Amino acid sequence: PTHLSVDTKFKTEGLCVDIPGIPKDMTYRRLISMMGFKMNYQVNGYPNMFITREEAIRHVRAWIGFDVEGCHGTNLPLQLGFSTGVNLVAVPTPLMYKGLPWNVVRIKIVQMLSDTLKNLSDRVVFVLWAHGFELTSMKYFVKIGPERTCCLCDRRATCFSTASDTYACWHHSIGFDYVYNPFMIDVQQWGFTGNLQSNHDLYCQVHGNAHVASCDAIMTRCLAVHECFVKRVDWTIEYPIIGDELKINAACRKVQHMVVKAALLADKFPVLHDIGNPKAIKCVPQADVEWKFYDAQPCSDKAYKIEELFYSYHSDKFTDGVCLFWNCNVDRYPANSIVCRFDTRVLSNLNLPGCDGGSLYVNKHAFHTPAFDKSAFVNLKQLPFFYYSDSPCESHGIDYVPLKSATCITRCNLGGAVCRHHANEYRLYLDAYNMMISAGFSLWVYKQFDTYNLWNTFT
Ligand SMILES: O=C(CCCc1ccccc1)N1CCOCC1
Ligand SMILES: [Zn+2]
Ligand SMILES: [Zn+2]
Ligand SMILES: [Zn+2]
Repeated sequence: PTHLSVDTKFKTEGLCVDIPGIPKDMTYRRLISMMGFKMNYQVNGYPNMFITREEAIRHVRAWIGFDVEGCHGTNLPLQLGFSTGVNLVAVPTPLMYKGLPWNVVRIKIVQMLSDTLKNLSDRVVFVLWAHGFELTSMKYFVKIGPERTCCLCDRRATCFSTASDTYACWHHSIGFDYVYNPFMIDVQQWGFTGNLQSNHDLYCQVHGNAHVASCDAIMTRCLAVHECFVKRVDWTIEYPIIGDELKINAACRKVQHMVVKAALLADKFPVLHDIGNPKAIKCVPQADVEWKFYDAQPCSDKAYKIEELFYSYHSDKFTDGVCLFWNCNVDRYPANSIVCRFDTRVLSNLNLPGCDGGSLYVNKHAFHTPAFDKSAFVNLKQLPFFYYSDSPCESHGIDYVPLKSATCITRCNLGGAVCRHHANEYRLYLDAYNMMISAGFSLWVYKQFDTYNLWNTFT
């Protein structure tokens, strides 16, 4: 049981208004044939156009919500909506484009999917709330066959060109006109009572229904994301490396050791309350402090209420010392805290749009993160950049331009001139810090944090 069997049953109740008289008994095999596609008993890596929920979760980077609304069905013009906000109108002869034939519409579909997916995935997954028109319209822009490779590279083929009879991935498909071997999943097959808007609005207030095809496409992918990543969580599923993942994660570990070590030197807290990761390690292992851990998994729905995490009767007094919340998203942080909060609004290849203002952050694992709220940090301030080192000024073993910086907190800078070792280390740390901030993470600290207090750790 790897793929979705074509002999599985497809509930056709949701299809009978666009398609009256549809057989209640339907299989994927028969539905595909009804859609105008000939699978021709092909044992070449594309066993089914439709996929399982497990396969869709593993390929979430490829999800594109798709909806078709019949404006006037052979004689009538269709509105093609995608979760990218695009609305295309096809004639048979929230970006709303005017009526054009299928030969030009398919050119736009390939360009749009390619520009959206080239840096995220090796495929497309049309996430549907199937009523009929979207499945019947697929023959006008989709071609199927064996699994292929690109005409210009080793990546799998996702596009086809009738002009040249060639195949291409999302990176090399300029001027291609057909979507090749796409995937799809119908959310209605999951078992819902009622229409799309009623199920969507149960969990999300950020997406509305302007009554265009793209609005339903968005609500569809959002409802799919809530079901697969908000209400259900699976942090065991690994995801491929598609960007700066390894650099971002290494930067996060360097920043955390730096920021926490400096707070313990500047304010010498006797106890640190580490709230978050049940698998956490002491990020400053040589520190004197009483390190106490508290387990809390990443909240995917709503941010943790500080009352439920702390109270109900540990040192008991979280007011003693400092509380470290490294990616532990709470509604309002206590004033004595060190905090790393992921900003869900950040635009990147790792951050996919989520449910109720939240986002799906995919870095090794998929983490649905609640909406970034600036009010969570009223008792704290933004942590400013600084680099601190108490290592000896020894070069050992790139070239050099003298470093002049007020934020290089070192004995050499105290003494008047940054040594080459600390200048290399400072610039490497500044790069790691910038990496992490640009990845979307934000750093917050208690209002009394002052880097001026670190100069006296050199006596
Ligand atoms: O980057 C991460 C994972 C950090 C690791 C972790 C944090 C808290 C509990 C268990 C594990 N996230 C994205 C932002 O929201 C929070 C989770
Ligand atoms: Zn290619
Ligand atoms: Zn939504
Ligand atoms: Zn030095």
